[PDB]
Amino acid sequence: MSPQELQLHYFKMHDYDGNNLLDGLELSTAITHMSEDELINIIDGVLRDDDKNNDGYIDYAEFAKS
Amino acid sequence: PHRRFEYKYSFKGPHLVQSDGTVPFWAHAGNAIPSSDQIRVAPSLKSQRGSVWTKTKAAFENWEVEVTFRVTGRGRIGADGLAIWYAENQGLEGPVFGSADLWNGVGIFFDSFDNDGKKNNPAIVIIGNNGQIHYDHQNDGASQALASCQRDFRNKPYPVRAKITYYQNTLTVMINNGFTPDKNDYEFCAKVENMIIPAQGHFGISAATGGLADDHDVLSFLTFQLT
Ligand SMILES: [Ca+2]
Ligand SMILES: [Ca+2]
Ligand SMILES: [Ca+2]
Ligand SMILES: [Ca+2]
Ligand SMILES: [Cl-]
Repeated sequence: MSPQELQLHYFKMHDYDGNNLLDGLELSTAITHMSEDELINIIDGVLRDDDKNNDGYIDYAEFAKS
Repeated sequence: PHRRFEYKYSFKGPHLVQSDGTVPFWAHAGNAIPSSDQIRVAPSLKSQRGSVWTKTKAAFENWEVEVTFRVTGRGRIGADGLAIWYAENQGLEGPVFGSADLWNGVGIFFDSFDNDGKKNNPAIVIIGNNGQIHYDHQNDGASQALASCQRDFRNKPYPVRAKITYYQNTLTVMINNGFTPDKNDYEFCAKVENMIIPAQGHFGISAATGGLADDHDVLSFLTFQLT
């Protein structure tokens, strides 16, 4: 069971609606396993750095890239 | 048009409430009960009112909301209904489907019950307002409606979904009537052309009951920004 297989299993563990993408709300549940302003910074942060096409989602490719 | 999902103006399961009983980014009030797979905005008890509004205003020229919900009761007739809002101020409490009156923006009202006795309910009714109109509870918004359709959103096998789009000054409501599990099976309900609403506003959802009462459950409110 490789590192990447675990990145992937992790990714789809948080894809609760099964659309193969991670939206801000999905990420927020990972980021809390704190104030809302702390939470917003982190998420906004992730999306700025990692969401290339700027659609509010990060796909497995974009996820891995981090 | 390119759509961006806006988490900060959105909520959904399966981890909807956090442990202090709050919905991230949204304020709830009245009788609303947030569980984790949904918010029961108004449960099937007499004379309930509850609501859920975004904490901050959204400043999107064009947008879409995908709201998924159930309205459920023991009878073939229920009350009062459920409202989806975009409005200049939060309307946490009041007599209009549980939210405030004389609002400035638009409310999309899912009106379960036929107060005007025209046998034309349940119905979906678009109502604009400039901060000076009282919603006419007793006429089901009839003379104030910009547009409307009849659609029985109650007691359906699968959740109902409203897609509400404001693009290029026209407001379209599409409804998936919940007869099937296909979540993209939308049908046209209503449209208002050349409609002008505030450039910034809160998104909201509210519901209420009277002497009759359904549970009004909202599973998710997903907000998208358009271009
Ligand atoms: Ca997802
Ligand atoms: Ca993306
Ligand atoms: Ca009514
Ligand atoms: Ca009516
Ligand atoms: Cl969630």
